[PDB]
Amino acid sequence: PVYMVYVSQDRLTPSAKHAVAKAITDAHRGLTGTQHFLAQVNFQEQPAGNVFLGGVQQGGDTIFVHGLHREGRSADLKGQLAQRIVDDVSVAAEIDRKHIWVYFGEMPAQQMVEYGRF
Amino acid sequence: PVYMVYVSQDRLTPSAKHAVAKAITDAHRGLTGTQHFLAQVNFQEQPAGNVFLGGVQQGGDTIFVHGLHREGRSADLKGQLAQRIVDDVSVAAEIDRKHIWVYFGEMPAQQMVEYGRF
Amino acid sequence: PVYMVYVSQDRLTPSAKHAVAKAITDAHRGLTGTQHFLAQVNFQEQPAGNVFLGGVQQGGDTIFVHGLHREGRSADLKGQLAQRIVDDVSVAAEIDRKHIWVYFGEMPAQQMVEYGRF
Repeated sequence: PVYMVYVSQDRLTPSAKHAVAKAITDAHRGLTGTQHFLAQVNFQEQPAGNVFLGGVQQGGDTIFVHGLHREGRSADLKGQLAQRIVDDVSVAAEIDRKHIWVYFGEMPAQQMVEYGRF
Repeated sequence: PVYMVYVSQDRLTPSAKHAVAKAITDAHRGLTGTQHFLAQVNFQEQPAGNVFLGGVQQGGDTIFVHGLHREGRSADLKGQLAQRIVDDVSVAAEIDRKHIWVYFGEMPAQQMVEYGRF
Repeated sequence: PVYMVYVSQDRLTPSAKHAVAKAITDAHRGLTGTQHFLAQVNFQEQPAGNVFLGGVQQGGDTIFVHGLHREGRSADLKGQLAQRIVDDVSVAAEIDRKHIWVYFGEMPAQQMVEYGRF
């Protein structure tokens, strides 16, 4: 899978980025059984002030995780995975989980290429 | 919902970013009935020259809005919402709406976490 | 369609960005029959060190192509298109295709606006 993680510049130090990537990657392996190296976490940083909630400009605390997954998992499993990402990123980023948004999009495996192969 | 708004650096001043966020957020509330604070607008800025149309490098005017929505709305309603975003962002960004692209992706509610809850 | 291309800053020169955009755009026209000017390629650059694979921080070689398409094409056609993007971006970016990931998401045409029209 690919987890696009949208954060404000300077909110996550390199150590914190590694910790957040580990939290997400461990949650995905542990709950779905997929191998480690298949989980990409891709941080997309923007300057603070680019996030609006209800039209109101925010500081730099929002973390939006957009997970791009293969179709075929149960709703219960996807909910457990989203909840684990919230809990574990809250620990890893030392952040109130009110700041964490997680959306999963799914795709047929036949239109997903990882490491240059299907 | 989350609206990822892809723009070129310097095309939108902070005032214009606030106006565009307000246009999108107001359109989403008004047409779907969802509450204000649930609408995130997340601006993703890149240097001018990173956008190609038909292989041709563009200036800094393209605005691509990628809305990430819960499934369950009618095609007519989604079309009205997309059209309103085009019209209202055209006003808010003082931009020819030939420059505005809007795509909506949808997801089951059970795999969407906002503010740390489902 | 819109192809969001996630790369590390400095991996692609402007010439290489043009070559990669041409590879993707030509593959989409040639295989699907859509017109040239309808294909947007939008490069999203981030500093090297923002990509993790299996929790391990990478250099600047990963290229993730997220294609946003209209629904309605066959699985075989989508697979041929993904494979062509891998091959042709490998040539255009002078890069081992082990570094190239390609995911396609699809949407009803009625919720896709390009150039300010449906």
